[PDB]
Amino acid sequence: RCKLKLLRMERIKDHLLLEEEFVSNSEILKPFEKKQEEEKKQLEEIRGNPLSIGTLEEIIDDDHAIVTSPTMPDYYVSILSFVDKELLEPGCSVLLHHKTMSIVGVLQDDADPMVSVMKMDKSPTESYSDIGGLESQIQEIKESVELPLTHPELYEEMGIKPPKGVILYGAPGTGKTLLAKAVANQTSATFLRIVGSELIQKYLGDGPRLCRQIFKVAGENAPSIVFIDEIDAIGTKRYDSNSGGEREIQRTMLELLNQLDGFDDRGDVKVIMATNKIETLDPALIRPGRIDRKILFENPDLSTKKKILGIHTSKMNLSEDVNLETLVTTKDDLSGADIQAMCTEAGLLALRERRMQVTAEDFKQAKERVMKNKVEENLEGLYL
Amino acid sequence: NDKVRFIKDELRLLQEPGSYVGEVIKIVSDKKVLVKVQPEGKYIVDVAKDI
Amino acid sequence: ENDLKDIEARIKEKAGVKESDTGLAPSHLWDIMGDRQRLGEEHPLQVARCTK
Ligand SMILES: Nc1ncnc2c1ncn2[C@@H]1O[C@H](COP(=O)(O)OP(=O)(O)OP(=O)(O)O)[C@@H](O)[C@H]1O
Ligand SMILES: [Mg+2]
Repeated sequence: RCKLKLLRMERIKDHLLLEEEFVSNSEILKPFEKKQEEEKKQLEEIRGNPLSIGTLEEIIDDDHAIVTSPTMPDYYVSILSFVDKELLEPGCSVLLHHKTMSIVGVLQDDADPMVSVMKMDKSPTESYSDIGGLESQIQEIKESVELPLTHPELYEEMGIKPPKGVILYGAPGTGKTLLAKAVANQTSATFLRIVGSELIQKYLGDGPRLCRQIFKVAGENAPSIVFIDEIDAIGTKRYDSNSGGEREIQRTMLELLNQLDGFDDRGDVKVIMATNKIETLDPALIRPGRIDRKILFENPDLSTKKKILGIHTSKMNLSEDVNLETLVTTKDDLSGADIQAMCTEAGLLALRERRMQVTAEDFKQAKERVMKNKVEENLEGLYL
Repeated sequence: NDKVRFIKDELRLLQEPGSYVGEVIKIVSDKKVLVKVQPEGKYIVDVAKDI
Repeated sequence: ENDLKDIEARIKEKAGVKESDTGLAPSHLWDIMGDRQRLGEEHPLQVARCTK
């Protein structure tokens, strides 16, 4: 707390920006200047009234093109050609003229709802060291993901190509998921995130087109980091066996090889893969130079858990009663998602009370519920 | 008189060129609207003075 | 804090956005004989295919 003054200060910078912006738009945006008036005039004189969306199939280098409209009929259209002869390419949306169809203009951009799944609006409210602990196997993910974006200068002293690629692997719950989302808050470059259960589809032929796409968008914006979460999901998830099966899975893998490195020479696509089925992947996937430093994660050790548990209980109410050290004693090489589920379930004990204090009793009780999960899908009791 | 001059006026009113239903996909800040006509495709077209 | 969230939305909304409809600065006159490609058709064409 005690940050009220700085938030008011930020707010105050916001008041001033909203104000001057608004008045500037209002009436002193003066379009009584001829370089505004005369440019729009004779621009609208060739520009429509109905603007007849078309789809450009291909161009001809005689100032013509063949469009196919979604309404139906094709047309062999001219081009007014103050629009830069060579700036438009197959797949463009073009403005045709309501009279003789000429390319009045060209729309710069258009998008799909299938790339909406890919792209993101988010801005995580967690930044790194809410991944506090495991703090030397995270120098392998911020020296080959973060750093060459931040400094290419270091890799120029040595020269040769800079890093490319990582595969994260280890036990589930050991932070793989949050590692990827934590470098993306630092770097502030286009963060794509795609689940591997959407790369597996119940329809064929569109599988490869999806996988081919991710990196083509990704190269198109000059920096991007593509998180493929769960590439362990490509051999264990499958729908029907007559449009899924071996075939679907083989093709998509094949596509990814060309995309990941292949012959495309696409833009920067730093890749992050989470997996714990690394032996269901190709040898041309886990091939070096697409994985450069690969990171192994195992369960923390006793003193590492102390780092983990203190991160989690800072958000909570505390007392002098609370003792973190004896919660550590009980657990023995377990995940940090287990530790994280004790602190989440400790406030569920406080919720149950409707008492806003968190005490050593609440942490020990949820410890027992957490250990109830581990050994009661077990039915041996003692190792038979 | 109110009655007979309402009929005579409705004869004009009923005569149309066709007036459609569209739906706005998105605007563009040239003061134009991309409208997908529900049966038909998309056309960027200007707007009236009442909107 | 809620005032911070509101004012960012308001600044963006009032400022407005822009989406280019391509032109070229090395062009400012095109309609001296652009209207011959326009308005007085010379002509754009329905594309077909020979079958016989
Ligand atoms: N080493 C750690 N340091 C700090 N926090 C941790 C650590 N390990 C786990 N956590 C906490 O536990 C969380 C739950 O982790 P997450 O769901 O990201 O784990 P995971 O390993 O990605 O799980 P899965 O095995 O299902 O893929 C994180 O969101 C994180 O805050
Ligand atoms: Mg995960």
